[PDB]
Amino acid sequence: AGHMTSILSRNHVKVKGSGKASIMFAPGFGCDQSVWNAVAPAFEEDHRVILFDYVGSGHSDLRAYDLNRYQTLDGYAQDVLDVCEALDLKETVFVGHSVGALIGMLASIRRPELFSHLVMVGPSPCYLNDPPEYYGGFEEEQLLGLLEMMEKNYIGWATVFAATVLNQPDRPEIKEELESRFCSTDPVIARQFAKAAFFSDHREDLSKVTVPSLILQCADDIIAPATVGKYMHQHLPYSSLKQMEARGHCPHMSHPDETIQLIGDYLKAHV
Repeated sequence: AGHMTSILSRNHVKVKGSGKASIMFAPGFGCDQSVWNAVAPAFEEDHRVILFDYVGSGHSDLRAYDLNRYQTLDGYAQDVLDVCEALDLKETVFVGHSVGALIGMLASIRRPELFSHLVMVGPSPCYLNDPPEYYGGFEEEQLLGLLEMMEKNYIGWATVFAATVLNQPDRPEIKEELESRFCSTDPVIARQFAKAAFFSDHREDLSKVTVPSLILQCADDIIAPATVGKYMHQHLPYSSLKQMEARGHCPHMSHPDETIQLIGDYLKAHV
């Protein structure tokens, strides 16, 4: 019933700025569009900026949620496609953080003509260790452990996982923020999201990406170690790799200035 508006509502879609091209920003796990507050507004000057939420975010009607659709990342890739269709876009730059980068990647394989560039901030095609070929950074039991803790002691998991992704003990404020964001997210949906994200394996899909991609690798990132970014650079047909000085897995919130710089340099070079 009035689908364009229903999509715009379900995904809290907003457009800002103005320009010939547009940049869609996609949050990482447990985050809403506001995590982009320190980065995204720097691009409104020259581009229409698109922000949106995945279903399941605290202030979410949740009456838009569907058990089956979001069981796998495809359901998430479908939301991105839905937003692009509602906004009636012909093409757009896509900036995604963490699992958001992969969600964007999946949608690009389904509809490549819809994406000009894929800017990935801290991506991983698989979090599982697979020596000798691949080192995702986690043993199945480690991920299975966090999943279990998510069910038994959610609040506890929120603070433990927040500490882990940031990997910056001398930066408590960003730490408490991520923690709050995790506590504010529907736990049932969050667990479905975590499972779908941390157990997926997209290594075989890298070769299918035909859209140009920029991989921003973080330093001392526990979630997405340097080896995963290097591996992605190697297997993605059209890509470039950039080692950030930024530490942890969330540079867009802990080091917004460098994040803005690298993304700006890239778009400036491919315009």
